[PDB]
Amino acid sequence: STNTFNYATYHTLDEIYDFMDLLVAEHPQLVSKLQIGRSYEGRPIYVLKFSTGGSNRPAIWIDLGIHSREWITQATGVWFAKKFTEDYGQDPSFTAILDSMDIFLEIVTNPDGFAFTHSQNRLWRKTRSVTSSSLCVGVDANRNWDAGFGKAGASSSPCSETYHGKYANSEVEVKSIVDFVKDHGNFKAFLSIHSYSQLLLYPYGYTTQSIPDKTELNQVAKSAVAALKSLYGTSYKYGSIITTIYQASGGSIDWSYNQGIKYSFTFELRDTGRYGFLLPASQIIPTAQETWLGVLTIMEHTV
Ligand SMILES: *C[C@@H](S)[C@@H](Cc1ccccc1)C(=O)O
Ligand SMILES: [Zn+2]
Repeated sequence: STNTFNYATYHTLDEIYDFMDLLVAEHPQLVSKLQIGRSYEGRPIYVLKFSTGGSNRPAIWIDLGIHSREWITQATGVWFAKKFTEDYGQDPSFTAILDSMDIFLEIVTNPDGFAFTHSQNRLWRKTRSVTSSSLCVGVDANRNWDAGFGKAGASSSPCSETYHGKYANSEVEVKSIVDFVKDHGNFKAFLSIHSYSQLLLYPYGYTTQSIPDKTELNQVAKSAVAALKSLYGTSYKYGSIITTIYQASGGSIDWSYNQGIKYSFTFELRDTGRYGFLLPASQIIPTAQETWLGVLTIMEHTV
């Protein structure tokens, strides 16, 4: 069950998918499992919907694991899912959020890559799509969105870690999210979770032009990182993608913001590089706990 599940260790794809089924079986009035598409290699793409009712309620989108090697993210996603079910009806703030809004949580955004990180290559980043006339495999799913697509901050070389693919939304893992969000039409926040570097980022990555909502999103980010830091003292930087990490084109929050989702943010979780992608399992729970405070802060600003 989700009550015997080990949240302090890293899991396989099957173990995470099983966890989703267990949570839905335990909490049928709160959680459902949606299939929004299939991966390149034919694995189901699953989103957990947390809802207390309504129809087409204003919604929060949260994705994790778009880059498969960032294992702290899928682990944090599993912890978030359980936390939502524990805190609804107990924590006043979270109860108010789910009474007014739905949350859509995609724990494993790139399942083919995730499987590959367990079976073959722990540091795999990209999708696993077959590239025509190339010896190389996969597209950087966070360079594949229709926001400055193909511009500086991505690569047209198929063997590159930041290969953007042949056209925006070429990757089914990306197109599935685009279709879901656009069909829904009532998303108010769009949060993408990566590691590492301890950053909270808002648009843009493709241009140095400041967003028209800069003052507000900057203050929201500042508040979220202060809430995060309050727990264990973990220090985050915050700012636009281009000023705070690097220029990057075709990134998901640049797309979501341009579509009209104002509260569009990307987290870069622990650490800053000491252990990097190989962050130990002993840091899963404290990372998830502090990150939750940051995410909840953003949700509070959205509601
Ligand atoms: C965490 C890195 S892997 C991430 C930084 C980024 C880029 C574009 C938009 C948001 C965040 C990346 O390079 O995709
Ligand atoms: Zn990443």
